[PDB]
Formats: sequence, structure tokens, C-alpha cells
Amino acid sequence: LCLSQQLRMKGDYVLGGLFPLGEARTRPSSPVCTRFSSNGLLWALAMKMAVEEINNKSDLLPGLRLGYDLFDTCSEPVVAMKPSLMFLAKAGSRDIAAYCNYTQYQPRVLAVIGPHSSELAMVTGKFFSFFLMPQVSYGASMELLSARETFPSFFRTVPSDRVQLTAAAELLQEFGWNWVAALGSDDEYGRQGLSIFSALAAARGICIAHEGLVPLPKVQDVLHQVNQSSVQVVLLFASVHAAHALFNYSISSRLSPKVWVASEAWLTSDLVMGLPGMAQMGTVLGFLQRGAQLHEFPQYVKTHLALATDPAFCSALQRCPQCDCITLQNVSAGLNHHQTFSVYAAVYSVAQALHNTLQCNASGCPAQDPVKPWQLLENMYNLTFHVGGLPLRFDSSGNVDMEYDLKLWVWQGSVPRLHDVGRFNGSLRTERLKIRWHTSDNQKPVSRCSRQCQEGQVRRVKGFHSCCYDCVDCEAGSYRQNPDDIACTFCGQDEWSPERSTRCFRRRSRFLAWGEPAVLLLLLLLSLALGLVLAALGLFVHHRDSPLVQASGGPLACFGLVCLGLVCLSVLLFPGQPSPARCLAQQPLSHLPLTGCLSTLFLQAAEIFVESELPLSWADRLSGCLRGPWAWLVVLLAMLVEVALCTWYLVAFPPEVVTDWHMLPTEALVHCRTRSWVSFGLAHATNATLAFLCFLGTFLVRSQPGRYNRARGLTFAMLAYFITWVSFVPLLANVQVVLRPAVQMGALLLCVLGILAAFHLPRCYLLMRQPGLNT
Amino acid sequence: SDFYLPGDYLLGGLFSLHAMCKEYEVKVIGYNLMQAMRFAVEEINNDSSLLPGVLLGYEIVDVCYISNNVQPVLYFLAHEDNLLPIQEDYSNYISRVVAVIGPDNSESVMTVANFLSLFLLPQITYSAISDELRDKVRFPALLRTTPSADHHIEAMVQLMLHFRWNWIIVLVSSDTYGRDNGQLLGERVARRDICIAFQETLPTLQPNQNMTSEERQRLVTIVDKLQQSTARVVVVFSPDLTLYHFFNEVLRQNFTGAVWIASESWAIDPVLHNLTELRHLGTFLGITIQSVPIPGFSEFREWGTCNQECDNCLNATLSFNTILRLSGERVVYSVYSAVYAVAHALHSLLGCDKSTCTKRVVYPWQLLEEIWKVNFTLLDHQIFFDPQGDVALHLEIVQWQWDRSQNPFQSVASYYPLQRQLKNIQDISWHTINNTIPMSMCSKRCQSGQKKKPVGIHVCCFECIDCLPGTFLNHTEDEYECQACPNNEWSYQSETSCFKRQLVFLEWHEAPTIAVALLAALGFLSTLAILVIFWRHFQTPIVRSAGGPMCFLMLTLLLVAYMVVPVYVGPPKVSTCLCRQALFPLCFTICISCIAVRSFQIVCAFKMASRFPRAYSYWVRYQGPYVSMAFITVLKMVIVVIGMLATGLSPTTRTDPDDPKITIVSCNPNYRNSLLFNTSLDLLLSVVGFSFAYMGKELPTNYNEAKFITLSMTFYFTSSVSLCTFMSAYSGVLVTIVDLLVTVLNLLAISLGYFGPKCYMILFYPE
Ligand SMILES: *[C@@H]1O[C@H](CO)[C@@H](O)[C@H](O)[C@H]1NC(C)=O
Ligand SMILES: *[C@@H]1O[C@H](CO)[C@@H](O)[C@H](O)[C@H]1NC(C)=O
Ligand SMILES: *[C@@H]1O[C@H](CO)[C@@H](O)[C@H](O)[C@H]1NC(C)=O
Ligand SMILES: *[C@@H]1O[C@H](CO)[C@@H](O)[C@H](O)[C@H]1NC(C)=O
Ligand SMILES: *[C@@H]1O[C@H](CO)[C@@H](O)[C@H](O)[C@H]1NC(C)=O
Ligand SMILES: *[C@@H]1O[C@H](CO)[C@@H](O)[C@H](O)[C@H]1NC(C)=O
Ligand SMILES: *[C@@H]1O[C@H](CO)[C@@H](O)[C@H](O)[C@H]1NC(C)=O
Ligand SMILES: *[C@@H]1O[C@H](CO)[C@@H](O)[C@H](O)[C@H]1NC(C)=O
Ligand SMILES: *[C@@H]1O[C@H](CO)[C@@H](O)[C@H](O)[C@H]1NC(C)=O
Ligand SMILES: *[C@@H]1O[C@H](CO)[C@@H](O)[C@H](O)[C@H]1NC(C)=O
Ligand SMILES: *[C@@H]1O[C@H](CO)[C@@H](O)[C@H](O)[C@H]1NC(C)=O
Ligand SMILES: *[C@@H]1O[C@H](CO)[C@@H](O)[C@H](O)[C@H]1NC(C)=O
Ligand SMILES: *[C@@H]1O[C@H](CO)[C@@H](O)[C@H](O)[C@H]1NC(C)=O
Ligand SMILES: *[C@@H]1O[C@H](CO)[C@@H](O)[C@H](O)[C@H]1NC(C)=O
Ligand SMILES: *[C@@H]1O[C@H](CO)[C@@H](O)[C@H](O)[C@H]1NC(C)=O
Ligand SMILES: *[C@@H]1O[C@H](CO)[C@@H](O)[C@H](O)[C@H]1NC(C)=O
Repeated sequence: LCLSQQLRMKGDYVLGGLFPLGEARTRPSSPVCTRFSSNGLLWALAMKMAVEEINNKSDLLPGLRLGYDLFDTCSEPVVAMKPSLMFLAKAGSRDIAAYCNYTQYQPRVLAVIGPHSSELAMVTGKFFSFFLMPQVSYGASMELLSARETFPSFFRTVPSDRVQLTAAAELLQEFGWNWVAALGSDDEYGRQGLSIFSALAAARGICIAHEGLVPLPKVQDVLHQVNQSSVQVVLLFASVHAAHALFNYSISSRLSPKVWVASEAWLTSDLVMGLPGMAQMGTVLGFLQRGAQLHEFPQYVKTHLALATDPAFCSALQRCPQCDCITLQNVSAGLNHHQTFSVYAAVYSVAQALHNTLQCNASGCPAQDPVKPWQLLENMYNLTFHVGGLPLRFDSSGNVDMEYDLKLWVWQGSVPRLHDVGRFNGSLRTERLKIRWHTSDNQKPVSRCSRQCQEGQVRRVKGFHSCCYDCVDCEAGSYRQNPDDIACTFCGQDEWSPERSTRCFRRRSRFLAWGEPAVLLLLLLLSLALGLVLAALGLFVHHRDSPLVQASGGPLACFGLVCLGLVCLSVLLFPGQPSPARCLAQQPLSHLPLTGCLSTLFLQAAEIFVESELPLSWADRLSGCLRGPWAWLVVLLAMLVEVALCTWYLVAFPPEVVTDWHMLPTEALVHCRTRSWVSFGLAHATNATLAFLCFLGTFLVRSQPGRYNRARGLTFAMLAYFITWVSFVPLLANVQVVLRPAVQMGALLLCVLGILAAFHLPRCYLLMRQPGLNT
Repeated sequence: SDFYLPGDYLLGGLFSLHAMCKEYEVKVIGYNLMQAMRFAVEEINNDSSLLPGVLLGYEIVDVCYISNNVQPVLYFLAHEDNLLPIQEDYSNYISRVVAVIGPDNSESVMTVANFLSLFLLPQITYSAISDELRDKVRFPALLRTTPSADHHIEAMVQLMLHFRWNWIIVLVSSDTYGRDNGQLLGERVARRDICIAFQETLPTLQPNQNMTSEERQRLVTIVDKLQQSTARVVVVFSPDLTLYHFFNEVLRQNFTGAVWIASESWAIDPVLHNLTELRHLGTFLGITIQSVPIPGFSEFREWGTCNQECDNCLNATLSFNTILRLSGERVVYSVYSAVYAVAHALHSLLGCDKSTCTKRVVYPWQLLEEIWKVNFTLLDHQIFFDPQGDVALHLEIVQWQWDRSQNPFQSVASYYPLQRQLKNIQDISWHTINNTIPMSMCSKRCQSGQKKKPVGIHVCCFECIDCLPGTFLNHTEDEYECQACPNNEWSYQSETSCFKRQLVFLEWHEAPTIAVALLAALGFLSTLAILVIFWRHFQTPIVRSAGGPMCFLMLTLLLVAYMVVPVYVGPPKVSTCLCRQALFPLCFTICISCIAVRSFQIVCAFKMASRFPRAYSYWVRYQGPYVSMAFITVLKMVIVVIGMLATGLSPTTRTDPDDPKITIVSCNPNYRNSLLFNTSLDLLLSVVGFSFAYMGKELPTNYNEAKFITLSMTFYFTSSVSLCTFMSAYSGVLVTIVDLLVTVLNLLAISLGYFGPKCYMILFYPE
């Protein structure tokens, strides 16, 4: 086949060449690569095609022949250094001198078509820059190769990583995902991409939740860190292998779908593209290059393969010894490869720079001394060269300018396809109406941070950089002591705080005040009860000699009326500010006169019972003694036993004026509280026993029609007492604590009203209206 | 000049004399290392035990920081006629130099090693800490005399661990050095339970030039974000050139209280210490190589083509002579050891026997092969190359001291790369009030018995939330979540040890229960005496007109109820509650039904006989009271069985609100509804019984039966109302004793108010 024999071509000016024609110590011998690479041979044939087409054209380099030296460079730099030294050696000689500067050198090649790999491009460019040899590199993309301080003679025909990373940052900012996670492959490509994206995101307001490096074929930690933050957009700027490993592991672990912003490395790679289960990992929006394709390259390469198969031509006429023992189907896999255009345009750019340096027209091109390689640089900046009808330019930093296309993946029948939904020519312009997202509906996945926290909130720094604050609302009872505080601080437990508040508010007491409507209604009831008591007392003291009061006690009746009035008056001390003496004396002063009245009614009941259901033999002794001085002694004994019990449970059971700091929501409480059911229960025991005995001795009696029923009043008074207090107890047990004294008051007032209306009212009715029955 | 010395075997050098190279400003460290190499070669020439009779020369070429890294190497590999041949195999090639002492920075070393890989010339670089030089696949002929950045990061991490700093701040530079160091430290620190608050890139800004407004905003943003954070350990991976502006603006913003940790780049930089205003920022630690005192070198240093000259070097080194002398030599020993390593390798390659040498031609690859295997001693230090091309020189953490009377950089720690251990730490003069270790923790230590709750992505940051009542925290198992105590025992707030709830119930020896027992015993004795008396007098109108068998069965059932009263007190078991609820309600309801039916048949039967004659005839032909008694009794067993099926049988455990420490035990899990139903039935019977008695209250009947029935039934009504109101207004430990009191007093009512007057008129009224 002898295809490798054409790798040289004599000419007035000869170009270099560094292609990956091959693939993969103690002695200083260059390793030899025997494995054959189809891409490298395709690129070398592309540059040969470009040179041949240049020689065909009469308007470009007229009357001149351009040559080439297509040299094999494996991905290793050790095998690529020797062709560089061969390039810089003097033509026709096999040694390179070590002069002080470039001007003494006469390199055998006008320019060099640099290596495809960027790791090799770094070393090759740093070596060439000392001699100022013009180098145009297809495929070298990472940004720091554009630093003119260290690469004054290094150009390129592919866009740098800076433009696509700027496109990705503009995409994230335009769709609004200002809280994203950045990932990169473990090699230099991913690290440079992460650094550039860090700078661009910091410039554009985007924050990176987590910056991690996915290892080349660990991953578990990176995925856990990404999932720890609530991030739904992940920029994966990785090589093909790292992205494939990441996606395979995420397939095994069943990660939630995310919007992976794809680098050009794995956006169009079929290994990642055809991974099983990949459809369940959200949309993949990448920025594919928008570059033309050689529409006649496959025909050219097939023609020259067939022509080199012919022995006559090649016989009439190493670098790649494996390139001779190849056939057409060993290369057909990559005919539609987009680096062919990069190589083609690099060759055209070098030729146009040479043509401009010779400053010569289309008809001819004047004779002169051969131009030094370093003389091309002055004319290859600002260079404008047309490659297949499309103009291209070299920036001041040796980077060509071309636009991009925002391509996303679609899914039908597990067959992913690329679709154009945007264009980045320095200003992103997307068509988001047609974008189909992975969410349950066609809604953009929200992934956003709070740049600032709203007033009245605590701020917590998030992100790998201190970018955005996780604004947190904390419940009531707390306040933001300082703007810089991470968490809100509680206040002194004696003052309430509302939700979402900068400061606490002081708790103010709210007890049963004299102005409350319940207090007003009970005061009106108290005034009515006092009026009734006073009217009955006046009636009983005016008709004191009448048989009515004489049978119904006498002075005892007036004493009981005064006791009822004094109970009504002592009801008045319950409300207001709970002074300690007032709260202590509530029960005794509300119970002593009630005890006296109950004892008087009980003596009346006992007299009735003795005269009703006892033998006359005992009656003649009991009736004559139960009334008079012995009656006064009995009621006095009741009063003193009540007073002794009262002092006993005031000295033993302490009635405390507690201040419930945590009962009402926004206001304080001042509660007069005593022992549960024991204090007032023991206080009520004597009254309960007196009333029970009175009821028992009265509620059976013989009421002959010729006599006044002196028992009905007592029975209904005792019944009213019992029912009102029995209904009162659950009211005490369930009423809201502020109205507890009001419930106490109601119990006492209804007690007095019941005893009046049952016992004294029927007597007074006939005392005033029908005095014909007082015989 | 001093840049050339002819000999049998030259030894090239590469030193950064400026930062053509002549127009740049002069650097003192480059000339210092140059003199170090010259002294090393000269002392090799002196020593007759090492390389005897073989003169060793050198060829030193000035290289800039970056600019000049290609021409000197080509000069090194050129022949004596300045021509470098090109060929496939270089085993027969003889280079001008035999070895080269590589540049002082990572990038120029990388370039020189990439270009020298073809020839395999040995290259012992110094002070190049990048880890990409660790692998020999792409740098076959590269060595070092300085531990890699791996050991610098390890020393930093050990220093943080020793002083308990788990919340730090990383600042890097836009260069590759800062980025690689930051990534390396971030990867190292994630496995030692130390978190990074944030990592920020300092913009590159060389001094002696004016900054832009955008860079000023950048720096003020950096220091604002630094100050607002609670981390107080700031590691900086940045070359010493660009740290002037950052520290100036830090001083401007008046930010204090940070423990700055310095990488090897600016840990020994003199100018930053010369700024002499950083002393108020805090402590300034740094990582640098141990200083090895080289004998007879200070006096030697003081005695003294293109890009191969310097003129202002001596004048510049004159000013920094005292600080260099007091600070010792840090990178000088690296060059000294590298030159001795080449010398020992060449001496072993020639096979010299300390008297004679074969003087054979040396190929550089042979020298590399020999130099990979050198192991000698030098100033009490072992010099041997690890398989990845490094020698374990002790590192050192140095704390800047702002006093010119002693060393400006005073050592406080020593790091041994072989053991990866940092040890021998001395006192460090901190920036705190009473010389206490600065605290750099993000989350305070939780109080004993308090749950840990993560607050963010960082594992070391958390919030302490106390365990709710009823649970504790088992620190041994898991400190992130509370673990409740089983076996029905309760725990208080912030308690790590659950305590068993003591079981409180009715015990025989207590005051209320002994009062109840005495009262029930009095009732039992009285009713037993009543039965004895009633059996003593029969065929008597009171016991014959009234129900004889009725009264006898009533009194026997009352005896049974009194005898089973004491089963209530004691441990509540299944049989206890079964017998209790099968005897007490049954007997009491049967008593109430008998009382009601007796009152009915003595009062309302006469009135009913007028309206329904055949109903009265059926009632008298059969035993109406007996059949009604049986009907009410079977209704009662039915209702008690259905309540049985509803509320269950096992004794229950309920936690009273008074004290969770105690746990009262009743036998009915739902006691409120059960007692409500029982009292509802009892009162539904009671109302009709009482009304029947009251309508015929004055009738003499069977010796005033209606009156005593009425009084007893009203007493029961009041007692039941008292029970209802007490239960509605109270729920606690005394519920059981109150139930006993009310039940026994109801039994006393039924006994006394219906049988006591009978005994009264039998004993005292025999007429
Ligand atoms: C150059 O032109 C010749 C005819 O003169 C043609 O055969 C050949 O294919 C051309 N080379 C190209 C198109 O590369
Ligand atoms: C290169 O070095 C030579 C030495 O003779 C000098 O004359 C010439 O000006 C230099 N050229 C440069 C620095 O461009
Ligand atoms: C990811 O995070 C979510 C939300 O916190 C969590 O439920 C889930 O277990 C995590 N892991 C995976 C593999 O989804
Ligand atoms: C994908 O991940 C699984 C689970 O970790 C692993 O076993 C497998 O080897 C991976 N697939 C490939 C093709 O490497
Ligand atoms: C050509 O393809 C055949 C068939 O796959 C293969 O065996 C042969 O090695 C290839 N030739 C190369 C790679 O030079
Ligand atoms: C252009 O230059 C060529 C070569 O010197 C010359 O022959 C020709 O006349 C010039 N002008 C035009 C219009 O071609
Ligand atoms: C050449 O580049 C320079 C850079 O300063 C620019 O000013 C000039 O306009 C350019 N010339 C062109 C684009 O023709
Ligand atoms: C980019 O293309 C847009 C249209 O999408 C156009 O308006 C704009 O001028 C272009 N910008 C550049 C810098 O070419
Ligand atoms: C030894 O080295 C010293 C410097 O260290 C030098 O001055 C002297 O000439 C050398 N030779 C002898 C014999 O001292
Ligand atoms: C900026 O720096 C320059 C260079 O030293 C100096 O002359 C100038 O005064 C500085 N300030 C301003 C405001 O330009
Ligand atoms: C201290 O901080 C304040 C506030 O930023 C600043 O104005 C001042 O210059 C700083 N220095 C001194 C010495 O007060
Ligand atoms: C050393 O620091 C001092 C103190 O600020 C300074 O004045 C001097 O310029 C610095 N440099 C020297 C002495 O080289
Ligand atoms: C050092 O500086 C002095 C003046 O202080 C000057 O006379 C001398 O020439 C300088 N030495 C040099 C530049 O080598
Ligand atoms: C170097 O030799 C010393 C002394 O015998 C020995 O302790 C040390 O282990 C040796 N080192 C190596 C790497 O063999
Ligand atoms: C440090 O020393 C002072 C003076 O003795 C002492 O009062 C003070 O408590 C110490 N400081 C601290 C923070 O313990
Ligand atoms: C707590 O953890 C220890 C240690 O594993 C275990 O033995 C114990 O049972 C756990 N529970 C308690 C209540 O101590």
C-alpha cells in the first residue's frame, strides 16, 4: 500500500505535522507505538488534502509549492519531542545548535500543525516559543494555552474552553439556576474547567454548592456531597470516561434526575449516549460546536486509498509503518469527524499568513530571500482566512472565534437525539418554549439560593464559597438579637415574642379587672341580692313581734339576714389586683357568715324535726332548750368551729398568689390559687354537713292543711344550695382561668339568691301582702 | 567567572536569580542557593575520601522564574562545539553536563524534565513540591531533595488536629500552585473530620504596581466573607508576591483574631514579616523545611554566554545578611544534599576505592541508574531516594516572632515524613488574652444527654436539641437521635438514664385504707348482728308481713359485699377485678332493685289494683316481686357482661399527670364510662324507687317502710352526686380510695336505713 511514503512532499516552504498516528524505561531510547489510529491518519490525510488544494489554487501562493512532514506523535510527549527537534534543526543537517536566541536559527519548517492533545500541546508550545516558531494546533482547547506570556507563537483552530464555559454560565444565569454544583474530571481538563467555571460563576452571581473531582476509571463521596445540597443543576465538565463512570454509578444507585450541563467531551459521545437506563437522569443540555464539515473529504480519502493500492503510482514515486498494512474498512468509522475541518483550516491559515508575508498578488509572487518562521507571527495575528467560503479570524491571543449550538437530548424508544434550542455567538439566545424537561410536567427544574435574607430572618452561609444565605424562620418566643447571629436567641421567659420578630415584647398582667363585662353583670346581681337582703331585714325587724318571725326564729332570723348580707359584701373582695392578704382571706370571709346562716336554718330545721317526728317525752325537753340562750350557744359553737378550721387551713394550706408566666399567649397572668379540692373542700365540709343534716331533718314532715308548711322553704333552700354548688364544681373545673374568681362569685351569689327566694321570700310575701294569716 | 569551573565531569545548575533576566529585579535566594552549590562542589573537590583525583566542575546558568527555561537545557545537552545531534538512541551520546540541579519552581522543573526525558540526564530539583513530579512514568529522570506537598498538607492537618481546629478557611491563588494545593488539602481534610467553611481564590496581583477597582472590590469581598464567618484558621496557598495587597486590605478593614497557616511559599518570606504590622492580626504559623547548620558556609558566602551573569546580587544579599544568618538555611541544604548525592552516585559508578578511580566515560543514564540507589549520611541526616524520587527531610512548623533580637522565624514543631507524624511541639505565643489555644470550632459541644442534629452539609457542624421527656441518649450507640426507654419507665428532661416507674397502688398498711377497713368492719359486724337478731326472732309480724326470704337474701348479699370489700386493696390482678366487678355491682343492684320493688308493692299496688284488676290478680297468683327481682338481676348480668366485653379484663396502667414517676393501677382501662353506666342504671332505678316511697310516705305500711326507704335512697342519691362531681373535678391517685369510700357508705346506707330501725323496734320496743 505504501501510504506512509506520501507523508513527505518537497516544496519551497514545507510545513510540519504532529498527529496521533500511533498508540502505546532505563535506556534513553524513544518508545515505539505499533498500534494504529484511524483518527490520526484521517487528520494527516486532511492536511495533505489541504496542501494539495492550496497547490491547486492559483490565487493563493502563486508560483509556489508547499510541502509537509507528517510526523507520528503518540499521546506521550517523549516520542513527540524528537520530531520537534527535527523541525528546529537546520535544513539538510541532523543537529540543532543551542544559540542565545531565535534569530540565529534557520528552521527547516515554516510552521507546525500542533498536536491534537492539549497535554502534548503545552510542552510542544513551550518548546517552540523559544524559537518563535508559528504553531497552529487543532483540538487543543484548555484556556491557559492562550497566555501570550508563555505561548507567544501558539495559535489554534478550535475554540477554547473559556467560550463554552462562558456559554454554560450564561445559560445557567439566563434560566435562573443560580445555585448549581460544578463537577470535573480528575485530569487537567476537568481541573481547568472547574477553575474557569468558578471564576465565571463568581462573576455572574451563580454559586457553586460543591466543587468535586470525579476520579478517572471516590465517586460515592462526590455523589453524596452533591445530593446533600438541594441542587438540581449539575455542570459535569468531564472527559468521556469520567462522565461514563459517573453516570453508570448513578444508574446503579438510582440517583434523582438532574439537569446535567454537558461539556463537549461527553455531550456527543456514543459510549455515554447509549448507556442503559440513561433516560432516567434528566435533561442533558450541552454546547456543541457549530463548525462546517468537509463535504468532499470521504471521496478524497477513498480515492487516495484506492490510488495507493495501485502499485504503479506509488512505485513511480518509517513514520507510520503500521499505516501501510491497513485497508479501507479500518478507517471508515470516523470519516464524519469534525477535527478534519480544524486541520484543514489550520493549513489554510498558515498558507494565508505566508501569502500575506510575501505581500504578493494573484498573478505572481516576487522573488526574495526565504522568510523566517518567526516573521509569520507579525502577519498571522489579525489574520483573516476563508476556509470553504467561511471567514475566520485569529484573535490577539491566538484563539479563533466561532459560535456554538445549545443541544439537548430527547428520548423516544430509548433512542437519544440532539436538538438545537439555542445559539451562543457571544450572547446566548435560547428557545425555551420547545425545551422538554424531565419533571412530571414540562416545568423548569428550580435550583436557586437566597442572595439576601428578608428582614426579620436569620442567615446561614451556604455554598462552597460563602454565596447565599439559607434564610430560616424560627418559632415564637425568640428574636434576632443581632443581624450576624446564626440562630435566633430566646428572651427572658417573662416576655412573649411573635412569629418572625426582631425583638421580644414585654408581658403585661391581665387579671379579672373591675371593668370586665362579666364583672359588671355579677356586680349588678350582687346589688340586686343586697337590695333583697336589706328589704327582708327591714321587714323582719319591723314586724319583730309578729308570730311570723317569732316562729321562724326571731333575732336569729335577723342575724341570718345580716349574715347573708355580709356574704354578699364579702363577695366584693374577689376581683381586682390579687393582693396577698386579699387572696389569703378570700375563703374565710366568704364562709363565716354563710356558716352562721346555715347554722341558724339548721336550728330551725332541728326544731321542726323534733316537733314532728319525735316522741313528746323527749320533745318537751328538746323544744324548750333548743331555743334561746342554748340556741345562741349552739350557733356560737358553729361559728367558732368554723373560725378554728379557717385559721387551721390558712396556717397549714397556703393560698398562693402565683404568676403564671406561660399561660396566656401574649400577656401575663396573676392567679390566686389554693390547694386542689382540699383547701376549699375542707372549708366547705362544715357547710355541706350542716346543709345535709338540715335537708335530712326537713324533707320529710307532715304538713296538715290547718298549719303553715314551715318546711317547704327549708327544703327548697337546701336543694338550691346543693344544686348550685354541684353545678358550680365542674364550672370551676372547666372555665378559663381568668374567669375563675367570676365563677366563684356566681356560685356565692346564686347561693344567696336561692336561699333567699326559697326561705325568706315566701315569709315576706305574706308578711307584706296578706297580713291576715299571722295569727 | 564563578559560573564556570572546568573539570573531568561538569554538573549543570539552574537557579532563579531574578523575578533578558538582567533587567528584572534581583533575588537573594537564587544567589544563596548558587553559593550553596558552589560550596558543595568545592568541598567535594577538597575531600580526598569522596571522588579522589576526579575534579568535579559545574556550569551555572541564570534562569528567570518562567521566561528562561529552554535555552539553558539546550546548552547543557549540546556538545563542546554547541551542536546537539538528533538520533533514535542516545545510549552512546555523551552530554556536556553529567547532571543538572533543576529549577526552584514546579513549572520550570516540569519543562526541563520533559525536555531531558529523552536523554535521561539526572535532575535533582529542590523546593519543587508539586505532586505531579511523584510519578516516574512521565518524569523518568527527575529527583528531589524536598518532601512533596503531600507532607506539607499532612503537617498542616496534624497541626490542626493537635490543637483541635475542625472549622477552617482555605484561600488559594489563581495560579496552578494554589489550585493544586487547595484541592489536595480539601481531599485530605475530608477524611479527618475537619470541615472547610469556604474556599476562595485570591486574584493574582504582583506588587510594585497599581491595582484596579474591580480587584479592590474583589479583595474587600474576600475579607468581608472572611470576617462574617466563624472559622478562625485561615490557610493560604499563594506565592509570597501577591500577598502584599491582601494583607494591606486586611489591615485596612481592621480584622483580627485569625490563626494564619502559611504554605512553604510565604512561610519564610522575609518581606511580609518586614511589613511589621501583621503582629496584631494573630498568630502566623507556617510550614517549611528544618534548618540544618552547614559548617563553614556563612563565612564562604560572606567571602564572595547569555543569561549567565548578575551584578546587583551581592548588593541585595548585603541587606538581608543578618536575617538570613539568624534564620538559618532552609533550601540551602537541599542544594548541598543534591550535589553530594550526584557526587556519591558518580563515585560509586566509577567504582573508586577512596584512593584510585577508573576515570571511565559516564553516560547520564548510567548516572541516573546509580543515583537512584544512593544511601549515605550528611550532617547527621540520611540521604536516600524513595522509589518515587524524594528524600524524607524533616519538615517544620514555624511561628513568626516579631522581635529582631532573636530569630524572626522561631520553630515550634517538627514533622517526620517517614512516620507521617508531627511531634516535638513547643510553646506557641498565641494572640489570646491569657495565652490560651484559639477556638476554631463551628458547633459547640452538646450538653450531656442532648440530641445532635446536623444543620448543613458540613458533618462537624450541628445544633444541640435536647431530648424530649420519656427518652434518653445512648452515646455508645448513636448520638444523633434520642432512644426511648422500654419497659414502661419514664425519663425527665436532659436525662441519659431512664428510671423505673414505681408501681403505686392500694396497700394494706396506709391511713385512708385502714380508715376504710375499720368503717367496713364496723358495718359488717353491725349487719351480722342484725342477721343474728333477725334469725333469733321469726314468726313475727315485722319479719312476716315484710319479705322474710327477701330480707334474708339481702342481708346475706350485704355480708358478702362487706367480706369482699378488702379484695380492692392489694395488687390488682385479673381474678381480683373479675370477682370485684362480678360481686359488688351485682349485689348492690340486686339490693336496690329489691328496695324499689318493695316500695312499689307497698305503695303503688293499691292504686294500680283499681285500674288493672287482672294485672293485680296475675301479680298475686304468682310472685311478682320475685320475678321482677329476677328480671332486673338478669338485666344486670347482661349489662355487666357487655361492659366486660367492651372494656376488657386485664388491669391497666395509666400515667397520672401529678407525677410521671409514679403509676397507679386500676383494673378497668376505661373506668369513667363504666362507672357512668353503672351509676346511670342505679339512679334510673333509684328515682322510681324514691318516688314510689315518697308518694306513700305517710302510710304506716310495714312499720313505716316508705320513710326509711326514702331517707336511705336520698342518702344514696346525694352520695352518687358527690361521686359524680368529685370525678368530674378530679382525676388522680385518690380515685380508688374515693370509690371505696362511696361504695362502702352506700352499702352502709342500704343496710342501716333499711334494717337498723327494725333492730331498734325489735330490741328496745318489744311492744
Ligand atoms: C487538484 O487538482 C487536480 C486536477 O488538477 C485534481 O485531480 C485533484 O483532486 C485536486 N486536489 C484536491 C481537490 O485536493
Ligand atoms: C540575539 O543574540 C545576539 C548575540 O550576538 C544579538 O546580537 C541579537 O541582538 C539578539 N537578538 C535578539 C535579542 O532578538
Ligand atoms: C439523596 O437525598 C435525598 C433527600 O435528602 C434522600 O432521601 C436520599 O436517600 C439520598 N440518596 C439517594 C441515593 O437518593
Ligand atoms: C457500573 O456500576 C456497577 C455498580 O457499581 C459496577 O459493578 C459496574 O462495573 C459498572 N459498569 C461498568 C460497565 O463498569
Ligand atoms: C484492519 O482490520 C482488521 C480486521 O478488524 C484487523 O485485524 C487489523 O489489525 C486492522 N489493521 C490495522 C489495525 O492496522
Ligand atoms: C502582483 O505581484 C506580481 C509579482 O511581483 C506581479 O507580477 C504583478 O504584476 C503584481 N500585480 C498584479 C495586479 O497582479
Ligand atoms: C490588528 O490588531 C490590533 C490590535 O491592537 C488592532 O488595533 C487593529 O485594528 C487590528 N487590525 C485589523 C483588525 O485589521
Ligand atoms: C450574536 O447573534 C445575535 C443574534 O442571535 C446578534 O444580534 C448579535 O449581534 C451577535 N453578536 C455577536 C458578538 O456576533
Ligand atoms: C577547602 O575548601 C575551602 C573552603 O571551604 C577553600 O578555601 C580551600 O582552598 C580548600 N582547600 C584546602 C586545602 O583547605
Ligand atoms: C497608581 O499607581 C501608580 C504607579 O505607581 C502611581 O503613580 C499612582 O499614583 C497610583 N495612583 C493613582 C490614583 O493613579
Ligand atoms: C479599626 O477599624 C475601624 C472600623 O473599620 C477603622 O476605621 C479603623 O481605621 C481601624 N483602625 C484603627 C487603628 O482604629
Ligand atoms: C524590614 O522591615 C522594616 C520594618 O518595617 C522595614 O523598614 C524594612 O524596609 C524591611 N526590609 C529590609 C531591612 O530589607
Ligand atoms: C552597591 O551599591 C553601591 C552604593 O551603595 C554602589 O556604589 C555599588 O556599585 C553597588 N554594587 C554593585 C551594583 O555591584
Ligand atoms: C541506609 O543505610 C542505613 C545505615 O545502614 C540504614 O539504616 C537505612 O535503612 C538504609 N536505607 C535504605 C533505604 O536502605
Ligand atoms: C489571665 O490572667 C489574668 C491575670 O492573672 C487572670 O485574671 C485571667 O483570668 C486570665 N485569663 C483567662 C481568660 O483566664
Ligand atoms: C446502650 O448501648 C449499650 C452499648 O451498646 C448497650 O449495651 C445498652 O443496652 C444500650 N442501652 C441502654 C439502655 O443502656
